[PDB]
Amino acid sequence: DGACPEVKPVDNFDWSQYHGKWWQVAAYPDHITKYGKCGWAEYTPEGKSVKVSRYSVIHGKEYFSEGTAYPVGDSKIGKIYHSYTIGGVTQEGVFNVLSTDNKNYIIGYFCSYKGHMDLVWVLSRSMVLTGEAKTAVENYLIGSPVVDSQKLVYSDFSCK
Ligand SMILES: C[C@]12CC[C@H](O)C[C@H]1CC[C@@H]1[C@@H]2CC[C@]2(C)[C@@H](C3=CC(=O)OC3)CC[C@]12O
Repeated sequence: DGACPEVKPVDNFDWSQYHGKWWQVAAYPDHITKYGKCGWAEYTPEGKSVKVSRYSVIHGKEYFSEGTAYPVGDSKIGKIYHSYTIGGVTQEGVFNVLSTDNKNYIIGYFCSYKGHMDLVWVLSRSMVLTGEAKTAVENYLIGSPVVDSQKLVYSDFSCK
């Protein structure tokens, strides 16, 4: 209930950090049921874009999807376009980067608007957030105006 909040994406975004495998270590349950559990993605830079190949388990079945990602505007601001193709259907959109250390983690956020639905997912280079990345992610959630830490579900890559 309400319109989507004034999200202020980052102003320090480094695109060169996205290559190799990133694990989805946490998200909102609406995100896990719609885009899958056990989620990981391999990014492959292709000029200005990054091509995405992602694995997840959606309604008990395994899928690969594919996508392309591009920056919108000044790449430093953390507004990201992304296409998403799975089972012969393509979707596209823009999301915003809430927080990142330009090394280990990225928190992404999307909202669609008399009500609003919000989707939050957390990617990391490691299968578990430890140490540096964890303390960063927690201090962010404490001060955050739009993310409900209580609502984040953490992945257990223990999946089939
Ligand atoms: C921006 C986006 C556009 C397509 C649909 O409108 C859903 C939104 C919110 C979710 C968002 C897609 C665009 C694709 C995504 C980044 C995709 C992911 C790739 C990844 O590494 O983590 C998630 C799953 C779904 C996704 O998280």
